[PDB]
Amino acid sequence: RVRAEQQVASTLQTAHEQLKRERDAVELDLRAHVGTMSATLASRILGVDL
Amino acid sequence: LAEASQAHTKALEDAKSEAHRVVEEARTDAERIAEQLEAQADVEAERIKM
Repeated sequence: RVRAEQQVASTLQTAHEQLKRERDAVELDLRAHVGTMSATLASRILGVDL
Repeated sequence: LAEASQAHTKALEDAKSEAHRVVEEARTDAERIAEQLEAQADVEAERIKM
């Protein structure tokens, strides 16, 4: 039991590390689109394609 | 007297080998129990793994 649980403990520990590594790379690589779709709703709320 | 002494050692070895019977049944049951419980052990280990 303790072998298993310690394994999963540090498993999710440096898993968590990889979680953050993915996270803040995506946190920036998801900004180039702040334009595109904002445009969409900006017209979808206004009723003219602009 | 001859009757009693022959009956004595007759019952003696009856007892001895029947005791071997019960205790060997016991050791087979012991290996059985160790088997089943360690199976339970690591099938719980993998439960905590997932």
